[PDB]
Formats: sequence, C-alpha cells, structure tokens
Amino acid sequence: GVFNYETETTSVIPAARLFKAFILDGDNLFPKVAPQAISSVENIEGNGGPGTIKKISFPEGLPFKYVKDRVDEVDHTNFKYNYSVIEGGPIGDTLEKISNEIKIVATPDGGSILKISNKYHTKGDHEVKAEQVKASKEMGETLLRAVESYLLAHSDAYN
Amino acid sequence: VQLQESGPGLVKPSETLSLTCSVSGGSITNYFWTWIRQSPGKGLEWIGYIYYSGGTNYNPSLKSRVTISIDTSKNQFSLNMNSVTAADTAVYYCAGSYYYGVDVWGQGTTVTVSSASTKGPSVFPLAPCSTAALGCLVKDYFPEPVTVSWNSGALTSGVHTFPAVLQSSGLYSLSSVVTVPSSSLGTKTYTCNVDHKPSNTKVDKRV
Amino acid sequence: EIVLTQSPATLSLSPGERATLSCRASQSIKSFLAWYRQKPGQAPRLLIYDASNRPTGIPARFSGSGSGTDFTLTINSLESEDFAVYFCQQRNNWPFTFGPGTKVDIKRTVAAPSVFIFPPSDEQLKSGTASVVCLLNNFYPREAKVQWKVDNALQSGNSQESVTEQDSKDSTYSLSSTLTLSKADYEKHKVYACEVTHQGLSSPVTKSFNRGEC
Ligand SMILES: *[C@@H]1O[C@H](CO)[C@@H](O)[C@H](O)[C@H]1NC(C)=O
Repeated sequence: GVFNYETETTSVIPAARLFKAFILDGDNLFPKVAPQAISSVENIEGNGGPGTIKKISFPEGLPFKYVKDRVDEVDHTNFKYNYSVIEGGPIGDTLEKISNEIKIVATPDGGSILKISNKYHTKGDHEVKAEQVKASKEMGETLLRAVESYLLAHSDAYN
Repeated sequence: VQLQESGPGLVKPSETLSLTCSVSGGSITNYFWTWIRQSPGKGLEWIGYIYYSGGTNYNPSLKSRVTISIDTSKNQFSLNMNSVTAADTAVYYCAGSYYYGVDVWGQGTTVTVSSASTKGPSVFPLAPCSTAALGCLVKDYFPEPVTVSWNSGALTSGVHTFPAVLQSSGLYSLSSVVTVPSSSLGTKTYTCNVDHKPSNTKVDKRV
Repeated sequence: EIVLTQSPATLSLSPGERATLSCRASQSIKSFLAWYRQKPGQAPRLLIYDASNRPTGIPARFSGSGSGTDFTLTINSLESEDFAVYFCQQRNNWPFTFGPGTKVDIKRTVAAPSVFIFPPSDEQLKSGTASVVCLLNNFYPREAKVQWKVDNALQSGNSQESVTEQDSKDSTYSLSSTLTLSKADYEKHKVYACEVTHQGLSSPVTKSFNRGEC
C-alpha cells in the first residue's frame, strides 16, 4: 500500500543558493556539517543526475547502518529533486521503497520554502509506525539546519 | 548578537532548574541555541541544543530529565532540568552555536543546588590607619556569586576582587581591593558596589 | 560518549615562545575538533574550528592541525594576555564532548609583593567578630608565606587566604590573608602585625597597627 506524507518549513536562505548547497552539493556538505548524522555520502553509480545511486553511510549507534538512494529527477531551474530510497535501512519485507520529492521555492522576504513529500510503498498492506516517519522528519530538520547554519557561517559559500 | 541569562541561582534538591536566555542584536534564526554547564567535578558539559524549528537534541546523561524549549516570538529559549541534585551545581552558559562550534556565549549564571536558604552578605570597609590601597570585605553570604565594582564602575584600573573562600561557618566570604595614589585620598571619593543577586541585595559601602 | 584527553595539564611558558597543546580522542573524530580559550571569569571563546580553520577575528598566531585521534593547538609568540585554559571539543558524535583543559601559565621574573594591612572596621566590631586583613599586591612567583602575629604570637588556624589568577597584563599574583577572631579576643591585645616572607624580598617585611590608635 501507498501512504502519503507532507511537511512544509522555511529557511532564511534564498531558494537558489539553498538548492545549490542543500541539494546539488549535499553529498559534500552532509558529512561535513552533520557528521553526527551522516558519516559519508558515496556516489556508487552515476553522474550525479538521474539514474545515480548514492550510498549514504550512517555512524554506528544510529538505528540503521546505511541506505542506498536513486536519483530520479534534478530540476536545476524550478528547484525540484525527486529521489527514491531503494535499499538499506527500513527497507525490506515490510517496506518496498520510499519515494521523496523536495521542492524549494523563494519567498518575497528573501527566504525560501521547503515542500517535502514522502511516499511510502509498503509491500502488502502493512502500516508505517511513526518512528520511521519521526526519524525522517528529524533527519530532514537536522540536515536542513546544518547546511543552513553552514551558509550563515560562510556568507561567501555558494554565491 | 547578545545573550543574557536570567534564572534562580538557588534550586532545592529534587525540584526543577529553570533558566531562560534572551537573544538580542541578531535574529533567532542565526544559531543552534545551546545550553552548556561548567562544574569543577565534571568540567565543560554539553546539556543540549535547539533549532529555531523546535528540534531538540539532549545529552544522554541528562536527556532523562532535561527539556529545552524555544519561543521564537519573544526571541527566547529556555532550559528545564528537574530532579536536580548537588551533582547539578554548576555555572550554566546559554549560547548560540554554528555547525562548527559555539560562536557566542552568555555571561553564565551560577546555580547552586542546596537545601539551605539565602543569606545576603555583610559589607565592611577596608582602610588604613606613595601608593595606597582600599578595599571592601564581603563576608558571610550564600550562595555564590557576588559582584563588586568600585565607584559605579568608574574605578577599574588596579582593582583586585579575590576568589571567594568557604569559611568553616558554611558561608562564603571574599574581599575586593584597589590601589590608588596617596595624593588623591582626601580629594576623590571611593565606594564599592556589592551585588548579591540570589539574596536580592545591593550594598554601596563608602570608604 | 567520545572521551577527549588533553596533554599536558599545565605548561608554563615565557611570552614570545611557541605554545603547543595536544588533544587526543578515544575514537576517530575525522576533522571535527574545535579549540576554545577561557580567560578567568569569562565564557570560552572559540579559536580553531574543524581542527585547522580559524573563525573571523581570531589572529593568525593561532593555528591547529591533526586528524583522527591526535590534534594539536599552536600559539605563536605568546602574550601575557594569553594566560587562560584551552579546551578541545569533538563534534563527530553526539553528545559533543570537551577535554579536561590545558592551563597556560605565563613565566615572569621575580617581583616583590607590596604589603598592606587593614584594621577591622567599627561597623564590624559591633557584630561581635573581628577580621584583620593583609594584602600582598602584584607579586611573583605564586608562593608566599603570610605569618600573623598578635603581640608577637604566631597565629594558627584562624586565618584563610585567597589568591587571584595570573594577571593578563603583568602576569603577577595578589593574595589576601583574613585573620578572623572574636571581638573579645581582639580587644585583649594591642599589636597586630602581618609578616610576609617572599622570594622577591631580601628579608621578611612586616606591616602592623596598634588597636587603640585606629
Ligand atoms: C517522485 O517520483 C516517484 C517515483 O519514484 C513518484 O511515484 C512520485 O509521484 C514523484 N513525486 C512527484 C511529486 O513528482
């Protein structure tokens, strides 16, 4: 079964400057700004763009060791990034995949908005405990504010 | 960016520690708002930090009894540690952190966990009978700290305010001194300002 | 939690020398080490972040290096104002943890103390207790011997001392010895002296007063 999740938040960073850092160069930043959450983001197969398979390795002590994601779309113009979690972590018998779309839109006051949609494809008709959803919301908040804090500490970075 | 602590300096055992920090000179969005304490036994200890989005992160040794809250509208964030014991007596720093470390700090507020009540100090003048020294003796107070300034902060050069010494009575005691020229003794006025916030005591003593 | 070890606990260097502090982590913190300075009575100030980089405003005479489990902080051309305790902090795994701190004391030539004595105030004698204070101002080294004498009696167990931290400018110490008595004991003697034996004094120096003459 498919179970749909949505969440919206804001950042003080402009949409373009945030998309360049939080999405395009997120492989570099996430182990650098939030090492307590992500140890490394290995790019197993691909050219960054669609079809790419990243290996996000986690520090030992977190509930999961790693996950492997697949890049589905990188919209450099409208600031969209749809990717799918396909292996590792919560994925297995009771969950097929987690498809995620992140869009960043600019706000008039110079900031930005993050629309975050989660699409959980459960095998059969199993439920999804909030612990997995709560872990994803906390993970998104942690990485967003870490890159945000990095972009505030270095006003030069990413133009 | 400015941070000012405000909270009780005396908390009785098993009751709840409560501290609040006011952010000014900068937006509530800038930092990871952080609580750090410093005790002689345990050194520098990370209590936790909160984003302006509400996401908290607590030290496992204290996550059992620590909640950190933020109110972005009043530009404030708070610390609440309940069931406090003597192992929680420390100087507590509210601070703002970037991803790389603590960038700006508060003044630090000294919390003493004790079963005892507050006693304000007794302030007595220290005076003699080319260089000359004057002083004040801040005696018999609890808990810590007290702050001493001379002539409403105008006299700063040559000031020595000593570490407080625990007397056998169980109360603290310290003295503050300053050296001046002997020539300006009869001309200029000298006054020490002793502030003991836990007892809500301010004593301007003239020498 | 990751446990940080700092070596040495204390080092004493003259101004102008190079200070080399060390930090060791029980596990690998890749490059996520920070160095803080805490001058006495103040909140710590960050000096090095992510083990080699330098936040804006920190002078170029501070630098850090290292990776994995061993990092070092280096201070070129020490100032007397550099007297403080320096801590290292890892941010690799929550909880972020500090080191026990390395205290940098500033070497100085010997300096003789200035000895002052203070009678008990009239306002205090009405309390029923007497505190006669002795001040040793702006001396070095730290060690000194305050001997209390009433009518040439060597006092014991009725006096406490407090010592300031090392001064940021001239790297000197200051000491106060407070001789606490009762009002009755104070009134039954006349001569109160403070004898100071210090390394900067060719011979011990005494300051005193007479009880009835103040
Ligand atoms: C993102 O891609 C997945 C395919 O993995 C798709 O099911 C989902 O509808 C897409 N979301 C959006 C917002 O286009």
